[PDB]
Amino acid sequence: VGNEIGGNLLTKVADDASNILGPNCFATTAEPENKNVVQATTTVNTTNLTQHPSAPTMPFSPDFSNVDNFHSMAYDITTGDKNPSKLVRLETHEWTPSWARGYQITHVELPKVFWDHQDKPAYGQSRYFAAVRCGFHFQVQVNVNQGTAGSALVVYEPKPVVTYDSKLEFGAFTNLPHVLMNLAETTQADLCIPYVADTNYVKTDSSDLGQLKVYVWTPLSIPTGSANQVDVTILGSLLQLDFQNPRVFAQDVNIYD
Amino acid sequence: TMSPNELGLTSAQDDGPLGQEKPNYFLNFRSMNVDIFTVSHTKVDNLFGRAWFFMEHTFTNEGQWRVPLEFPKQGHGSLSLLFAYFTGELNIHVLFLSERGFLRVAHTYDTSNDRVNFLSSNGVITVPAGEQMTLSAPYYSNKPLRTVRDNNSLGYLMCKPFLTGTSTGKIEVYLSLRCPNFFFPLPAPKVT
Amino acid sequence: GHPIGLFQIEVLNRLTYNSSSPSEVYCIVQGKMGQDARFFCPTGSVVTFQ
Amino acid sequence: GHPIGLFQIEVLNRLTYNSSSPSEVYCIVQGKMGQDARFFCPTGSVVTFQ
Repeated sequence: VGNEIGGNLLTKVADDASNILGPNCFATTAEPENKNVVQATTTVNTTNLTQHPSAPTMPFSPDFSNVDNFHSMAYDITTGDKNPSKLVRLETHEWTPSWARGYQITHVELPKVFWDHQDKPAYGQSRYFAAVRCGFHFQVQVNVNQGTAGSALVVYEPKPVVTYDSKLEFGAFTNLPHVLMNLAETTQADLCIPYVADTNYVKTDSSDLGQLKVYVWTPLSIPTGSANQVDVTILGSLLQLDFQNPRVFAQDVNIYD
Repeated sequence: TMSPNELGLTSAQDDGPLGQEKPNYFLNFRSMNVDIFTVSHTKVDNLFGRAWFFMEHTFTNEGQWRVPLEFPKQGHGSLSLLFAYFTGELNIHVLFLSERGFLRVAHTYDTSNDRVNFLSSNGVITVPAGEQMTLSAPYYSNKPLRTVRDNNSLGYLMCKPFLTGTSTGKIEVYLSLRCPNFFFPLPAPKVT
Repeated sequence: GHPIGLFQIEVLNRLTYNSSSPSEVYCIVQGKMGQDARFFCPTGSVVTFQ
Repeated sequence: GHPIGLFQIEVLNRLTYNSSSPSEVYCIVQGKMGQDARFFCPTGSVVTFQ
């Protein structure tokens, strides 16, 4: 017993000798506000360990919902979050009428193209992560007046194909997710491509996810008066995105062996 | 029973969150609440519900008068300086000291000077010469909250008088507010 | 008006220390109203704030 | 194979001390596998123990 026991004895002894007026003394013992404890706080991939914590403070009758009930910004609350998955212009090129069948019109490095310039919605985050796992939704657009005709082959080529491209027989590329799109009939092609690789994750700022290309199925048959400047545009959206490995700002990191 | 914490022994670094109505005692002492009046004079609605002088303007002609309206660092209204943000109805008391005429009065929070050129759209209540009116301007503020300190914390007041002859005079102004919403109290002000 | 009273803080036991501790420390005195505090009549001003 | 990553221990707040305490201390870094650790294929040896 002791030194904890004192509030009671003093409080009691004071109590025992008390008369009509009452006790002439009160004693209370307890633990100090500053006790021997340890506090731990964890934020995204971080852990703060403090062995000398203090009572946390905050304003009067505070509201941490942080949501503007007036919606001075009429946007979905998760706008900023989904922003990087937004549809963007990945490429544009002008098909030249002279081009032969099987000629490559244009191509886009996948998936590093979504971070093609610092003006890409996904460029921001892509910088702070070395690993990526995502799905794509392409929309190759090619517009041509009715008078003209022709056809282009929009096809997705995984790294395997891109690597050994010359070893593959054109005309068989229809085995890959493609869209033989006959001009004067269709002005846009849609391609939904899931994560395809021989590795669970692909290094950010790499072409390992393969690349989307556009070939000349049948050259452009442009009549005399008809226009001769056909542009091919490639748009891309991320069906699903996933940045995992943390890393310094835009520093080449090897996720592979 | 009573803990040593409530007997004076505490730690200043363990006061957060802000606003701890902790009771303090001793053997012969207890918090005793005694009220001398049927109501409180400390409540924001009551205290501020009472006007206080603002400023005066002397007019020798109809030219319009626009003045930024701000919280006082002078009267009992100074108690507002203990806060950072305000929002709510604003009571403006105007006295028209003139022999023969009328006084157009209007209030807007809009900073643009031009919007006040055509005074009628804004309001323009009419106080005949020798009369005083008390108009309650609503919170038509383009900003959800009014920093309480700003030289224009309160919206601008417009006074244009439709005089008739060579008559001239002066317009004294007093301000008060109806039900005030103050937030995030800041540190006490200094003295001049 | 009239003062609240005389405030005095006398030394009871000399502040002790050692080779690696200060021989004198700093003190701060704060003041606030009790839970039974009240104010009543609003009057004119005796000073001007800024 | 490939490194596990970059390990860095930077100073956040200078190690404080007093008349009877050290101005610098010793540190030890240990390493172990997590509760989800696993190993898979046994391969040849790259070194010889003793």
